[PDB]
Amino acid sequence: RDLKTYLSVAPVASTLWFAALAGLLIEINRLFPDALTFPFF
Amino acid sequence: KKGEWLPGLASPGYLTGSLPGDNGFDPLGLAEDPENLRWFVQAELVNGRWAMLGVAGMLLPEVFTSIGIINVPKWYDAGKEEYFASSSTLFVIEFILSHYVEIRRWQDIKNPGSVNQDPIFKQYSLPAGEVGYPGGIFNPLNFAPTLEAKEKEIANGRLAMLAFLGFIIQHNVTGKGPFDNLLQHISDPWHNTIVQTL
Amino acid sequence: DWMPGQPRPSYLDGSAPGDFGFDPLRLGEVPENLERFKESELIHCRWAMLAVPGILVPEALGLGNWVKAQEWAALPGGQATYLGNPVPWGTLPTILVIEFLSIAFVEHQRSMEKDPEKKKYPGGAFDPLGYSKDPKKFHEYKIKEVKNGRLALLAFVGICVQQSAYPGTGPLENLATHLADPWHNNIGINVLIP
Amino acid sequence: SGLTPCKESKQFAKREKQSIKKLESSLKIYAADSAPALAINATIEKTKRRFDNYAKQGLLCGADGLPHLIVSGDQRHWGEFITPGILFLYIAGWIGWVGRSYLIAIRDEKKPTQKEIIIDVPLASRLVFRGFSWPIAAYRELLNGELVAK
Amino acid sequence: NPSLVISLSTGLSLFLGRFVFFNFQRENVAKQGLPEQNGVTHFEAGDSRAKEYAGVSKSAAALVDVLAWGSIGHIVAYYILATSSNGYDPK
Ligand SMILES: CC1=C[C@H](O)CC(C)(C)C1/C=C/C(C)=C/C=C/C(C)=C/C=C/C=C(C)/C=C/C=C(C)/C=C/C1=C(C)C[C@H](O)CC1(C)C
Repeated sequence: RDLKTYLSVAPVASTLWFAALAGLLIEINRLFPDALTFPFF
Repeated sequence: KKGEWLPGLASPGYLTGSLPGDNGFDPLGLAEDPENLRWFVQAELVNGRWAMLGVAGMLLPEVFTSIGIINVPKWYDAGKEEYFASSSTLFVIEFILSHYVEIRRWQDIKNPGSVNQDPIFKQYSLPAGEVGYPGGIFNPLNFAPTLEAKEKEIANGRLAMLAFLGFIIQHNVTGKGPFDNLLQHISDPWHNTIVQTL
Repeated sequence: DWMPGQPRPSYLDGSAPGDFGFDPLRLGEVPENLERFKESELIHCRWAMLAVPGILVPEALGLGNWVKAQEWAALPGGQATYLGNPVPWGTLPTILVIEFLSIAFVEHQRSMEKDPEKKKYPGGAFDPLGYSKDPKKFHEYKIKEVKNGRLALLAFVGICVQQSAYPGTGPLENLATHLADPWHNNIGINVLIP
Repeated sequence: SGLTPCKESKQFAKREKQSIKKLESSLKIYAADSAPALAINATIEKTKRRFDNYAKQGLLCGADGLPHLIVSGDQRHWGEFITPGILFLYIAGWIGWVGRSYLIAIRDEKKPTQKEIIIDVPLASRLVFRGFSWPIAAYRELLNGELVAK
Repeated sequence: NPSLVISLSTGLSLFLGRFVFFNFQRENVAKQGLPEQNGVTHFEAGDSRAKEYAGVSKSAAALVDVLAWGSIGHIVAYYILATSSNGYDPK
């Protein structure tokens, strides 16, 4: 609705952004937990 | 008409198309500024040129070795031992010369007038006019350095770099050789791919 | 331009002697300072011209090392020697006093000069042969001096650096060490690892 | 490096041992085939994996029995500090560079504040991947890096 | 070593002062001038230089000069006297 799109991209843009970031971080950890170092070099 | 790296899209404006190998490919606007563009053009040249020899140097001996015409170690192995003089000596030598010949083309890049002083005596010079496209002894055969001819050099360089990028990454994970990697793929492609390896 | 294609700084018109327009830091922007510099370069050079031979010749004989000579001073009594003979004036306190007193006087004498420290080219008793009689000829010599002086300063350095790392100093010696197997013996080995 | 590698540290082994016994103790009440049991056995397996990796990656340990990090620059421990860090500075630089690309795109416009509280997502998505090559900020620095007015 | 060392050092120092470094030291004093707070310092201050005590019949030197050089002389000398008996030993 243009306008609805407009409600979005407000500080709802922050939460959608951080929720995506949180998810990504969580999955990484679930995949690679307890990492104290970068061991691939 | 120019070439579009992406058909639907339009080329950026700073890309006049007066440049060899121009397909309107600057999605990140690295070359929006003209100065940056000149520098980058020169950079692409050299990164492209070294890659040509390197890919060639790396690949061909591997192929010849398999043929059995000669025996040499795989590129990722030329390094350990077996040379008259150590590794250190070669380096310092490589460095002194590379340092001179470059700290050398650099001058021609800032200001294009470093063609004289050849040799120490000034009798011999380089006559011409394009940066990164020196003449004289550099071009013993005098092939026309035709624009479009330059187009070919770049394409090869660009191609070489994907190859080079390919060789190195391929090396890890694979632990073998590019020609070897190829044979494995060739022997049975559907069962040999990045998928089976990773 | 003596950096091949680099514009020369404003002050250096290449008229000075030894002027190759090199001053990436522009420590010479100030005329008063530069003049001081021209004087110093020569001083530093003059010594250096003297020092390399000083260091190099004895080693060809019994010097062993410029370093080695300094060795006695550390222990009491010295006495040190010039050519197998102790003294005269063997101990450190005597030499130190003689040096400090003899030197200070000569240099301070310098610090009583105008006309650009006699243009750092005093030419009094110093130019007996009077090479400086001819201006055209005099100029050529200055260039020789500076180029030679520079060559000397640079060499001294290498001696120190070479002397470093290779505390088994052998400025003349190292060269041998290089000569033997120049390929596996070079600074390169020194720039890296065991 | 007055420490001893974790692989050969008794205290480091005592901690892995004590931790597993604590989780196993809880294992008793739930019996076997059970949800909590599988959850606890999964923590135990996650525990063993953890300690195993630390030893495996040559991390020293302290008398405490816990790994300690070397940030001196020593080559054996770049994984401990330097490698991850460069990774950071890349990302931090990325975020900052993209953020500064947006303000400059926004600055010469209408009501500039309007796009600071209501994001121009088409514009942002256009500029996000420019951070990939943000260390070619260096080449902007050779010219238009920072303002001359101040 | 005897007390004679004191004399040579002090003697040499004095010598140095009177004939070598003497012209230069004064040149510097002239340039440095005396201290001034907003200008001069005698203006209040009760206290100002002693011109007479400063003045001497010798062609160049003054009593105060004697004091300083002699002091350096004595100090340098005592410096050598002490380093002797320490018998300090290093590698
Ligand atoms: C364009 C752009 C822009 C937009 O806007 C954005 C974007 C997209 C980002 C972009 C990007 C692009 C890219 C990707 C590029 C890349 C390149 C490369 C890769 C190169 C390489 C390159 C590469 C190279 C040089 C290489 C070289 C190599 C060599 C010589 C080698 C040699 C050798 C040999 C012989 C042998 C031995 O045994 C080894 C060695 C010794 C080693």
